[PDB]
Formats: sequence, structure tokens, C-alpha cells
Amino acid sequence: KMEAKIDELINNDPVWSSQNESLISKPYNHILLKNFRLNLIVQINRVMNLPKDQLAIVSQIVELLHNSSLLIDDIEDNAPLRRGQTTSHLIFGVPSTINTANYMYFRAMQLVSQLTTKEPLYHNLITIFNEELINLHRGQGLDIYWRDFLPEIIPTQEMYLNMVMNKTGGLFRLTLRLMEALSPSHSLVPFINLLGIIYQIRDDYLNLKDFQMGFAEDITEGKLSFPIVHALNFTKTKGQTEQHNEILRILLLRTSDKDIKLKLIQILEFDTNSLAYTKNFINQLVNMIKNDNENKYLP
Amino acid sequence: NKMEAKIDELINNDPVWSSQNESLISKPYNHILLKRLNLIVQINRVMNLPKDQLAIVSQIVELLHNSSLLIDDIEDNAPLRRGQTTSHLIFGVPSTINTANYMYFRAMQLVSQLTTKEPLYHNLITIFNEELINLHRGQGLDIYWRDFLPEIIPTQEMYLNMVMNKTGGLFRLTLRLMEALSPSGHSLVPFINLLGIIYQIRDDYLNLKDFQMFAEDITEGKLSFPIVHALNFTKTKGQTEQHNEILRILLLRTSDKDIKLKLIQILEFDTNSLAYTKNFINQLVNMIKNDNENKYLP
Ligand SMILES: CCCCCCCCCCOc1ccc[n+](CC(P(=O)(O)O)P(=O)(O)O)c1
Ligand SMILES: CCCCCCCCCCOc1ccc[n+](CC(P(=O)(O)O)P(=O)(O)O)c1
Ligand SMILES: C=C(C)CCOP(=O)(O)OP(=O)(O)O
Ligand SMILES: [Mg+2]
Ligand SMILES: [Mg+2]
Ligand SMILES: [Mg+2]
Ligand SMILES: [Mg+2]
Repeated sequence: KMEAKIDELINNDPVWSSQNESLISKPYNHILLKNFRLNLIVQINRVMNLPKDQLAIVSQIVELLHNSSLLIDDIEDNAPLRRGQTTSHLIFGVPSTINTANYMYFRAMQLVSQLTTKEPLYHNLITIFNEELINLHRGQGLDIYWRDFLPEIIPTQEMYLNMVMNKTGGLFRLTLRLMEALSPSHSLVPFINLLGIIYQIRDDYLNLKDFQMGFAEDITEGKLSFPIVHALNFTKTKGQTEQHNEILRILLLRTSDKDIKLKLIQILEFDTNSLAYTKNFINQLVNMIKNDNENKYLP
Repeated sequence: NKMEAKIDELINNDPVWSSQNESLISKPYNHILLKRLNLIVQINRVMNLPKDQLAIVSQIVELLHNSSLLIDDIEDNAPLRRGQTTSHLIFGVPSTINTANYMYFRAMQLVSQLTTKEPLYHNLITIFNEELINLHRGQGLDIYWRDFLPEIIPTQEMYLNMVMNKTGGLFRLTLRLMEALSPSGHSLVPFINLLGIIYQIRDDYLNLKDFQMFAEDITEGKLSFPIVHALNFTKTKGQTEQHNEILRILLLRTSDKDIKLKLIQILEFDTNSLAYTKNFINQLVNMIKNDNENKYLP
């Protein structure tokens, strides 16, 4: 009867129930308790005009990738909070959270084959998906390397921006490239690239500016953020050796101490003027769009 | 206007990625490489893929397998892998997670180097997508049972389905790709499933028996084949104290050798879970070694 049971098992597809599906989803469902990623999709479809069926799936794909990457990013950044709530790995544990997020990457991958049945086009959608997830990992990998090997390598603004094109551009380009390929209707990748860059620097700027006015978690993480990259390279360039070292020392403290975090912010405001330099950099990037009268980037 | 020219050129180019950056983030992966091909070769005696293709099927499987191990070691808190320190303890959990995941997608990339045939590619990618979804499901269950014990005490049946997913995942992936690429009998899938099952129960068994004679599965808290049998056997025979002591030890996440040895001797003399397992393994191997009407074997 034992041999019968095995015979049966090995001849069937692996058993997986609905209840099992729920167990594995808990870490992902928790972050869902968190519509502007979709506002941009909706808006771009005015150009692309994908039928609502196809569009919804693109939206589901983007949602799984976005959410999953955030679940793993918080494990990678040791973040206690996300969207004001406790992060999933602190509730379900790092193990289940890593596994559930990765599981969702593959669920997203599965949705990609339900956008089309056209074999040339299907290949294309997969290549896009594959190429941008590879790019998201390269950027994430470099962002983490610099942070965990600090002070071995201090990136420059250029190195930083190439990291951003990969890390933050990945999902923006993946979304748009999928829509342009599905479109039955100039490419907007340059503009989505510009948008993702503005997006990452704003995220890095706001993380510091909300605290000065915000937990300033980036400091606790030791992150080579945009204002930090500028402050470090500014002090190196002006010989401000002790400030250079003081910034490194605070980054390396992986501190949650309110006071010390404040000391580093005051270094960036009074000494290097990095926060004002970032606010300005952003504005410039936006102006590029606000003053695109020929519509070279804009549709 | 020079910065704008710089920004303009940036956004109009593919993202920049140097071979240097490629090495810096390959560290956790390069490390586990310092420590399969045979099963792929024997199986090919039947599928006859040309050597150019077989080598790619092989790089794919290596990438997926080593990546699975990197992640597995983080999820299981393993200090050792193949006699050496685990990558996460050297480079940190963050880099190891990201690199391991990076390699899953590199492996996916390679799939398109297997054929130009659009219909076939679509099937290769589906097989790849299905078995990785399966691996994750299995791993999900193994990890949930362990980390929330005793919310769920799995039965032998549940363990086996978890294994069909978890371990059968890569075995089936390897085999389904080959069957799909073959230029030349019945599917060898059931055989490959039985092999994944023997491989896992054997792994669980050897982890304890080699210590009895570091029993890291005890430290980890894994609902291993021997442990599932003991937990169910104890409840069934009404050995309340033993059932609870097994759980208590598992929940300690202990590295105390005497404590691990106590658990092992409990499965040895009190529940006869070790003998049950050894014999279950023998029976399974017997299913193949006595397959005279080649219902499993080719
Ligand atoms: C048009 C599609 C929009 C999709 C939703 C927005 C996608 C933003 C993608 C950002 O990608 C990453 C990559 C790596 C890490 N993160 C998380 C950041 P945070 O914790 O500050 O929110 P990070 O830790 O990189 O600062 C995000
Ligand atoms: C033709 C196939 C070539 C590859 C064969 C791979 C065989 C082993 C597959 C095991 O798959 C998994 C899945 C999940 C976790 N593990 C790691 C095991 P261990 O740490 O004991 O080595 P597990 O943690 O599941 O006991 C392994
Ligand atoms: C993780 C980064 C860098 C931004 C992702 O999008 P947003 O952070 O702005 O939106 P939600 O996290 O609230 O989904
Ligand atoms: Mg983060
Ligand atoms: Mg991050
Ligand atoms: Mg393990
Ligand atoms: Mg495991």
C-alpha cells in the first residue's frame, strides 16, 4: 500500500492546495495593506492604448515586482518600517519573506505569458522582463556593495547615477517597454529613465529633509545616498579631511541615535550644502521636462 | 547646459555596467562555486541533445542550483556548506540574497541560447517558470512549518508533497528541458520524482545518522522525514511527554551536541524513526532496483 501511494504521487503533478497558497502569501499580503504606480500606467496608455484586459495584467505584473522588491529591499536594508507599518520580515521572519517575494517574482513572470499568444511578441515581452530584472539587480547589488564595503569605494555622482539607471530605472523601463511592445497604436524610455532618476534622488532627498523638519533611516542604513555622495566628494575636494572622516564615521555607526543622525544632517547643511545642492539638482532635472517645448522627451 | 547634455546622454543610453561591477557583485556566487554533471550525462544517453545544447542545459541547472543553496543557507541560518563558511556570513545576507536572485535571472537569460524555434522557446521558458514556482512553493512550506512550529505538525503525506515541490522542482526542471530538447520512450518524470524523494529523505536521514555514529537539521528546527514520523508516531501512541520534548528541542535552535544527541536517541529507541526512515528509503530504492517491466526506468 506504501508502494501504491508513492506510485500515485510520482505520477501526478506536485500537490499544492489553496490553503498552501495562503500560507506562502502572508508576507506579501501584509505589504499590500499599503495606486500611483497605476496612475502613471493609466496615463501612459493614452498613448499606447492597450485594451483594458491587457493593461490590467501589465498592472498586476508591475504590482508584484514592485511589492516583492520592497519586501526584499527591507530585509537588505534592515528596515523596521515600511509605509508607516512594521516590515514583513519582522513579522513572518526573514526566511519566509525572502521565499515569498522570490515566489512572486516568478508569479509575475507567469503573468507575462498571458499578455499575448503571438510567438514573436511573447519572446519580446520575456526578453524585456528578463533584461530589466537583471538591471534592477545590478543596481541593487552595487548600491548594497558600496554600502557594505564602505569605506572601500566612495562613488562619484556619475557612478551613483549609473547605479540609479539600473536599480530604479529597471522597473520604470520594464513597465514602459512592455506597454510600447503591446501597443497596437518617439519612445518614452529616455523620459521614464529621467523620471526614475528624479524619483530616486527625491526619495534620498526626502529621507533627510523629513527628519530635519522622517526617521532619516538612510543614515542608520549607511546608504551612499545622493546628498551623502555629494557631501563626501565635496569634503574630499575641499580638503575638509575631518568632515570627510566624520561623515564616514557616522555612516559606519549604523546608528539609530536621533542626536548623531542630526549631527550628520547639520554637516550636510552648514558645511557641504548637500541638501540645498540636491534640491537644486532635482529642480534642474525637472526643468528639463518643464522646458521641453519641442517635446523631445515628452510625448 | 553641460550637465543637461550629460543627463540627456545618460537617459538615452542603456544603463552602464562594467565587467568590474560584474565581479564585485558576483562574490557570494563565486564563493560557493569553490566546492550533477553525471546525472545529466547518463540521462542524455536517452535524450541525445548535441553537446553544445547539453552544456547550456548544464550551466542553467548549475546557476539555479547554486543560487538555491545560497538562499537556502540564509533561510536555514546555516553556518557551513560543503565544509566551508556560507557566503552570507562572509559577504552578508544583503549581497548574498541579491546575488543569488541575480543568478536566477541569468539562468533564465540562458534559456534563449537553447533554440531559435519560437514554439519550443515558449515551452522551455514555461518549464523553467513552472519548476521554479514549484521549488518556491515547497521551500515556502518547509520554512513555514519550521518557523511557526507547532502551529502545524505535518503528516508523512504532507511532507512528501512538500518534497515533490521543493526537491522535485530542479530534478524535473532539468529533465523536462531535456525531454523537450530531444531530437530522438515514456516520460522519465515519475522516475525523476522518485529520485528527488529518495535524495531528500536520504539527506534528512544522513544529517542525523552521521552524527549519531553536526545534525545541523536539529539546530535549524526542520520538520525532517525522521522528525515528522516521530511527531506523528508520538501523538498516535499517546507519548505526550516525548511529543512535547521533540518540539521543545526543535524550538531551542540548539547547537549543544548532547541535546542534539538526546533527540537522535529518542528517534533511535523511543520512536524507531531512524529505522523507519532507513527502511522507507530502502523500499523506495527497491521500487527502482526491482522495476523489471521498466515502468519507472527507461
Ligand atoms: C511606472 C511604474 C512605477 C512602479 C512603482 C514605483 C517603482 C519604484 C522602483 C524603485 O526600485 C527600487 C529598487 C531598489 C530599492 N528600492 C527601495 C528604495 P526605498 O527603501 O528608499 O523605498 P531604496 O532602499 O533603494 O532607497 C526601490
Ligand atoms: C539533474 C539535477 C541536478 C541538480 C540536482 C539537485 C539535487 C538537490 C535539489 C535540492 O533542492 C533543494 C531545495 C531547497 C533546499 N535545498 C537545500 C537542502 P540542504 O541545506 O539539506 O542541502 P534542504 O535545506 O532542503 O535540506 C535543496
Ligand atoms: C522604493 C522606492 C525607491 C520608490 C518606490 O515607489 P514609492 O516608494 O514612491 O511608492 P510605494 O513605496 O508607497 O509603493
Ligand atoms: Mg530600502
Ligand atoms: Mg535599498
Ligand atoms: Mg538547508
Ligand atoms: Mg532548507
